[PDB]
Amino acid sequence: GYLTQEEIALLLAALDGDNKKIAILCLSTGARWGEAARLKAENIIHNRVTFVKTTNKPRTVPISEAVAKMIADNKRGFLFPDADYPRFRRTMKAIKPDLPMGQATHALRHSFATHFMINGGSIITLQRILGHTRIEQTMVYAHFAPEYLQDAISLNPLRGGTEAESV
Amino acid sequence: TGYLTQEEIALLLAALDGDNKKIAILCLSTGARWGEAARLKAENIIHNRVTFVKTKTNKPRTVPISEAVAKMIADNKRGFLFPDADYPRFRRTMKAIKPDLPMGQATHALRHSFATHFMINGGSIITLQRILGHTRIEQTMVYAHFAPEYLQDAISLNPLRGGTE
Repeated sequence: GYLTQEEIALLLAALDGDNKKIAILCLSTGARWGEAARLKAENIIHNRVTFVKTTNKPRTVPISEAVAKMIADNKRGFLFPDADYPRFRRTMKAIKPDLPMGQATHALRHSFATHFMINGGSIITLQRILGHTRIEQTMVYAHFAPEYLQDAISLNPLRGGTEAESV
Repeated sequence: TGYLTQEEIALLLAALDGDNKKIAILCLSTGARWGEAARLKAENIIHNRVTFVKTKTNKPRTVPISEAVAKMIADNKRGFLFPDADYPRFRRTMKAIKPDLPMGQATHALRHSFATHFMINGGSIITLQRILGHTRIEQTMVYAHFAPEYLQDAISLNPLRGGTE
């Protein structure tokens, strides 16, 4: 379950305030709703978001200057004091009627991860980004990665030929 | 895991000859283990695609090869592709070239080489798993640390493409 590009457009158009800012951050980083919602300005360092320890290990995810500007400038302490999750959830559910109960906190994370793989991302990198302790956790997104078996030709150490010359 | 560098591959192919050299090229092209490459028959090579059948611990899979590789290995239109393979000589030659090769691993050194260079060259570890016939990605992850490091992929590849849309 994830939001298509069309659904993302509809969602960001129907959200407002800190809710829309949190959505943008989750779609940009794979954050769960909760860890996005409790972000503080001191957790943004040189356009890199730290999700501090909870129960999860700390991890860091880069964001663009544009996103950092939107969510953090001229703000101190908690970035999103006017977060409104039930309102977010109702809007989400209007956009995605087949969303299972309670998964509104993770849909945007699933959207991040799914599009990351569709777009050509590495499952290894996604694991680190999501904070998964095991690759098996991340493999739920693996079927979204295109498999081009002719990579065996172009990427092999002979570049698809029969010859290798020395220095 | 011990793999051959590009230089070592060049030394190896120059030192090998005949069917051994052909098998080495095929392993370097497909990730094949020595054994499954050496027992290939004409029927396993159809229109530039090599089929490696199911074994005790690896999946069946079909791996594409270039016309040039196909032309090199498809002389025999019937029976074994490489009837004059000589694993002991191949193994000796490999060990002289790569003296720190762990015992027993001459059968897999070219597979490790394929896989390692595949990842260095930007290959998807998920496609590699399929090519090698690994049942679990955990087996393929031994090559993961060779993947190129892109510290900003979360920006470039998220559905907003780094924007606020």
